[PDB]
Amino acid sequence: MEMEKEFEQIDKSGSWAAIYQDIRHEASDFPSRVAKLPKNKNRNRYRDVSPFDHSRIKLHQEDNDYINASLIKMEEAQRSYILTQGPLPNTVGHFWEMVWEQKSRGVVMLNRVMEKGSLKCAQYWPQKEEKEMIFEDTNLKLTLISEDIKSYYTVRQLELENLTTQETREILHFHYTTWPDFGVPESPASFLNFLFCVRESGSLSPEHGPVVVHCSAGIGRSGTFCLADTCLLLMDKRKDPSSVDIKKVLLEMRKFRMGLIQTADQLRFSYLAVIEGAKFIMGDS
Ligand SMILES: *SCC(=O)Nc1cc(-c2ccc(F)cc2F)ccc1O
Repeated sequence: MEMEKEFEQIDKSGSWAAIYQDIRHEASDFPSRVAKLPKNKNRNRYRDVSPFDHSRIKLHQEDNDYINASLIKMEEAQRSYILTQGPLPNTVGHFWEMVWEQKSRGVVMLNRVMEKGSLKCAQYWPQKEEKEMIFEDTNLKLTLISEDIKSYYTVRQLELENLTTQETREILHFHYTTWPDFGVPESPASFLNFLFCVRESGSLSPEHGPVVVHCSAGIGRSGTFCLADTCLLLMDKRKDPSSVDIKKVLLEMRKFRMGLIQTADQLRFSYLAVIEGAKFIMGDS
C-alpha cells in the first residue's frame, strides 16, 4: 500500500516533524473576519482558532449568527462534516441550535470535559434521564434517552425538542472517552472501532445533515477523525486505492477550517489509522 511504505519511509527517517511543517506552510489561509469581531470574542474558546468566513456555519437567528464552527465539504468522498470547538458555557444553546438547524443526526465528541485539570468544554448534554436541559436563549430542550458505556467510548441517545414547534429529533452522541491527556493512542484500534460505530449508526450518511465533530479546539483530534474517515471512504471509492494521498486530503480539508491536525504526532497517528482501517475495509469478513 502506497502510504504504508511512505509511512515506514517517514518513520525510519524521523521525518514526521518535517512533513507536518510542510503541511502547515502549504495550508490555505482565508479570512476569519466574523470570528474576530469584538462582539464575538466570548464565542471563541481560543483566540488563534477561528472558522474561515467562507465555510463558517451561520446560526439562523441572524441576530448574532456567529458560531465557531466550519463546514468541511469533501466532494469526491461525498462526505460533509461540521467541525466546531467544544461548546462554551455561554454557547451551549448555540451549539444545539446549530445541530437542529443543520439537521445533524450525530455529534462526535473526542475529548473529556476536563483534561489536564482544566475544562475543555461545557457539560453540554444531560447526565441523567430525569434531569433534562432547557436552553432558554434558543428555545430547545435536550433529554438523555439512553446511554451505552463501553470500554473506550460511550454512545448516547438524546432527544432534542424544538420548543417553539414541538418537533423532536433523536441525536446520537458518540463520545470517545479514552484519548490520552498527552500524545495520541498507542494503537489506532479503539479509534477505528469508534469511527466504525459512528458510520454504522447512519449518522454520516447523506440523508442527514453533516455530523457535528468536536474536541476542545475542534481541529486536532477532530481533524484526525474526519481525515481518517474521508481517506478510508476514498480508498473504497477509487479504482486504485493507493492513489489516495492523506497529505492532499488534509490540505483539502484545511481549505475549510484552519489547523486540522495539531501535532506531527497526530499526523503520524492519522496515517496509522488509515493504513490499519484500510485492512479492515479493503477486504476481510
Ligand atoms: S456502535 C454503532 C451504533 O449505532 N451504536 C448505537 C446505536 C444506537 C441507535 C439508536 C437509535 C437508532 F435509531 C439507531 C441506532 F443505531 C443506540 C446505541 C448505540 O450504542
